Amino acid sequence: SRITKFFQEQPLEGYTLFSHRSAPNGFKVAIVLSELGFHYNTIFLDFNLGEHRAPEFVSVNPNARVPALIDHGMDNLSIWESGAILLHLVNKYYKETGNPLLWSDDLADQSQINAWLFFQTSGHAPMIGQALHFRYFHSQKIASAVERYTDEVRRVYGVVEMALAERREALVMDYPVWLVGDKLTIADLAFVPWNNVVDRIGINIKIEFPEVYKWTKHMMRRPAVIKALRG
Amino acid sequence: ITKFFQEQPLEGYTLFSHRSAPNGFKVAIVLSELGFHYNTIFLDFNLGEHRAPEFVSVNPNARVPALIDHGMDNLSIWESGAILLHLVNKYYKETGNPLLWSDDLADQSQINAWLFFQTSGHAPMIGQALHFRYFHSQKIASAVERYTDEVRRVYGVVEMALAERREALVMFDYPVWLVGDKLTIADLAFVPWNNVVDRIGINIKIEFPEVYKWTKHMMRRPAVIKAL
Ligand SMILES: N[C@@H](CCC(=O)N[C@@H](CSCc1ccc([N+](=O)[O-])cc1)C(=O)NCC(=O)O)C(=O)O
Ligand SMILES: N[C@@H](CCC(=O)N[C@@H](CSCc1ccc([N+](=O)[O-])cc1)C(=O)NCC(=O)O)C(=O)O
Repeated sequence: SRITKFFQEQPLEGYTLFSHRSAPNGFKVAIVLSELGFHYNTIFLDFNLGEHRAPEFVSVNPNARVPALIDHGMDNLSIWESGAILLHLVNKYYKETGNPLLWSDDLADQSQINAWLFFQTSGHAPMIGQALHFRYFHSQKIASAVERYTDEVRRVYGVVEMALAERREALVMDYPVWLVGDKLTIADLAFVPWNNVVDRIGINIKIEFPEVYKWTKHMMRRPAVIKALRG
Repeated sequence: ITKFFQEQPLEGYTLFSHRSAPNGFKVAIVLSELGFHYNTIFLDFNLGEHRAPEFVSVNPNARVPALIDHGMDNLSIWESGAILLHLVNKYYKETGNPLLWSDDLADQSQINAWLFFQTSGHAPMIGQALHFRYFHSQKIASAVERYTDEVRRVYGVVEMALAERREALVMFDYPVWLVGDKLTIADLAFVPWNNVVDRIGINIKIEFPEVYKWTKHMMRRPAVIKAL
């Protein structure tokens, strides 16, 4: 019913973010939302109560997962999939102000930003999730599965590390380094919520990925980021 | 390979893929539908070409597909999702026609939603399902069930979306699409993977009728046939 009444009286403006206090993809969206100055409220869904199975929610997000965002100012447009939401945001912020904050107005740069973005949503997140699953939630213990995904997650972090190290190397010919166009974009941010959980599968970023550590730290010091991870 | 790079083309595209990568063919399909002239370089994992230095420069993730937009000073683009967004975007900027795309930000977010859904929730699960059924060191039914079920849940979502679309259309043999009653990279991104799920015991024809029709319409497209 909680979800019901809300869809009975939705704000004519602003944004509503459906998330979960455990969903990194949710906090990922909160961060961007916060960095762009977008005012919004969060509705943490109780999966225990099966609220994510509520008809009103499946309408918003047919995949019945989080995050899902509602752009009220746009006739209550519903955007699901964190990657889709990030793009909708940087695009909307750009057409409105003329400044491609956390984005780019150059086609080539966007292709670069998207690459890291899809890589994060397609190869980073799913893997951390499969690792966590066998390590902690499977119906039985399967060391080989845990090792498969743990390795993979290490492999993907190696690509990011190597990339960051490469960017640093280039500028030499603890200064902050970024994935695309020497500027903070949604590319860098997408990884932040996750970097904070991989410890749970035995990965020690600070130690095994020095570049990723500095990187995450620079981002962890931004007001908007802190605000999001607290809300 | 090494040669190719020092003797790279001035215009067009070069698609690095693999005979078994649905991801790669997804790009070829879009490349074709958009009329972009391109050549494909199939990497044999045997010789470990995808591990080679020059390729990693194109794709740090050392995976296929990767794409070189020669007209843009050999711009390197990796991750099938990003490559698709790059193509529709470039096509639109050049002709002022959102083919397989859209000029409405609302429609774009929906297309992007289905696109991310396909690349982050469809392909990864199919791939895991394949691994545990055919290539894992040990045979484990629980792992296989985990992924086959999830893939079946994903299709259900799509099947439902399409069914709701057919529902509306009827107010009756016509094609139905995910977004804007028009074919887009959102519909196309599932095509190659659709033709692969049978390898994990899923019969689309019987289990997902609307997905069967939908797939059929795309499979009958000439641009699609060629690419494949
Ligand atoms: N591709 C979608 C994936 C969304 C997704 O995986 N959502 C998960 C939460 S993030 C996965 C996750 C949850 C918790 C942790 N953790 O460390 O505690 C890590 C990852 C969910 O809704 N789960 C509810 C359910 O199905 O029951 C996107 O990026 O938006
Ligand atoms: N998120 C990336 C994922 C790319 C990816 O997974 N690439 C795979 C090939 S498609 C994976 C695949 C192969 C075969 C089937 N099949 O059904 O036969 C399905 C999927 C690769 O390069 N693999 C190198 C390797 O083998 O190490 C993207 O969307 O582009």
